[PDB]
Amino acid sequence: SPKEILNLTSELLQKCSSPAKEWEEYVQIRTLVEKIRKKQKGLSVTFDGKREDYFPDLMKWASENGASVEGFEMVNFKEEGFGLRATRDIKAEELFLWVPRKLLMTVESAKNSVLGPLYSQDRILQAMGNIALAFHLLCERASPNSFWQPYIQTLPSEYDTPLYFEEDEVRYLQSTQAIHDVFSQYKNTARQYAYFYKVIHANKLPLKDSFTYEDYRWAVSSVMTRQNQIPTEDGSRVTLALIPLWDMCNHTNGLITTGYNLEDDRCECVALQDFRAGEQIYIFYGTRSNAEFVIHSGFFFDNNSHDRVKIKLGVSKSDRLYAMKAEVLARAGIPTSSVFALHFTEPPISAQLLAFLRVFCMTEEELKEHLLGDSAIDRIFTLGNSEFPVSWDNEVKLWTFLEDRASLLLKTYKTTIEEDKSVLKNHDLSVRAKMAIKLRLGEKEILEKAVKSAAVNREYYRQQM
Ligand SMILES: C[S@@+](CC[C@H](N)C(=O)[O-])C[C@H]1O[C@@H](n2cnc3c(N)ncnc32)[C@H](O)[C@@H]1O
Ligand SMILES: [As]
Ligand SMILES: [As]
Repeated sequence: SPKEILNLTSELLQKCSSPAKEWEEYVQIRTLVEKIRKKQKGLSVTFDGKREDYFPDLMKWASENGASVEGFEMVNFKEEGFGLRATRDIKAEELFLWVPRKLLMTVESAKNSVLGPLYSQDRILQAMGNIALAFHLLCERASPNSFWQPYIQTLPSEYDTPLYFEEDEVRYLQSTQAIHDVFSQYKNTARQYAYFYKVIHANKLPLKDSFTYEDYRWAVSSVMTRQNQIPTEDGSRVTLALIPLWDMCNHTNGLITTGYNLEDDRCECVALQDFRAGEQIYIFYGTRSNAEFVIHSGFFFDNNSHDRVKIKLGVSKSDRLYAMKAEVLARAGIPTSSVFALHFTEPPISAQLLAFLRVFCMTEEELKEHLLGDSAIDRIFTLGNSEFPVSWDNEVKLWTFLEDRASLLLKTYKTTIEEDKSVLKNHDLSVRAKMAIKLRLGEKEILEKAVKSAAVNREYYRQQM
C-alpha cells in the first residue's frame, strides 16, 4: 500500500510534466487521480460535528483575541451558503468588523510553524505563497492543539471549484475559453500533489503519517476561495492571508469598504450604507469575471457587472508592416501579442485593446506619422482614446476586424444560446453543472453583444465626413 501510493505518485508527476488534444490529456490525469484517490482514506483529519456546531467556538476565540463579534451571527443562506447576518441595524460609516493580525494565517505564520524547516529548504514553497499557505493550513488542521483550530473546524469540507467537478460537469465546458483554465488548474494541482507527496526533508510534519490527494485539493481550494491580500509586518508590500470571521462574508456589489489598519494592525470592514437587522452582510471580492469566480471561488455571480471573456490577439510576423506595428505598440507599452478580454458592457474593449486594434489596422503612412511624432497631439498617449481616432478609415477597419473575429469565435461553440437556456430549465442539474452551463452561455452572450457593438461603431465611422 505505501510503496504503491509512491509509485502512482511518480507516474502522476511525469504525466503532469508533459505539455499538450486538451480534453483527452485531462481525462487521462483525471482517471489517474480518481485511481490514487480511491486507494486513499479521504481527508486525513475530520471533525466530530458539522461546521455549524463549531461557529460559537470560532466567535469565542476571535473575541478572546480582540476581534469584533457583536451584532452579527452565522446563517446558512440559500444562494451563498454560510455567511454573516446582522442581528441589529448597522449605520453608514460604522466600523463593523476588525480582525487583529494575531488571528490571521500568513506565509509569516507558516515560516514560524512546524512547516518552517521544509519551507526554508523547498523552492516551490518559497515562490508560491498560496501553496505555502495551503500546507500551513494542512499542518495546523492535523495539529490538535493548534491556535487556529476554532477557525479550521468552521471551514467547509468541500468546495465548488472545478477540482470538485465530475467528468460530466466539466464536459459542459467543452469548446469554451474557460475550459482551458480548468485543464491547467487540474494539471497543475495534480503535478503539485505528486511533487509534494514525494518530498513529504522534514518528517516532523503530521503530513508524514497521512497526506491524501483530497487533503491537497481541500487545502488549495480553501486558499484560492478565501485568500485575501494584506500588507507585510513593516508595510513594504502585499502578502496573502486567511482571515478568520471576515472570510465568512459572501460577495455582492455592495456598499462596504475593506482595508488594513497599519497602526492598530488589523483587517477592517466599514459599512457605507445603513443595513437593517436580519440582512446578510457582504463584502466586494473585486471586479472579477464569472470565469475567475467559477474557477477560483467556485460560484457564478448572476448580477456580475464585470463579466468578460478572454481573447488572444497578436500582430502577425508575416504582416509586411510587422516591425513598424510592433514598434508603435512597444512605444505605447503594449506587447505585440497578448491575452485581452471582451467585456459584456459597452464598450466591449479596453483602452489597451482599442490601442492594439488601431495599430493592427494602421496604414504604413499612419505608422510613420506615429513613429515620427510630428502631430500637434502626442499620438502615442491618445492611442487607446476613443475621443482621438487616428482616421475614420482606421476605425472602420478595426471595428470590421472585431465584428468578424467575434463572429468567427462564436461558430467554434457546440451549443446555441436557446439550447443553453433550455438545458438550464432542468431543476435536477447539479450546482456545479449549472455553473459550467451559465459560463458557456455567458461567453456566447458576451461575443454576441461585442458583434453588435462593433457593427454600431463600424456604421457610425462609415457615416463620418
Ligand atoms: C470567502 S468564503 C465566504 C463564506 C462561505 N460562504 C462559507 O460558507 O465559508 C467564499 C465562498 O462563498 C461562496 N460565495 C461567496 N459569495 C457568493 C455568491 N454571491 N453566490 C454564491 N456563492 C458565494 C463560494 O462558495 C465562495 O467560494
Ligand atoms: As484586510
Ligand atoms: As463589514
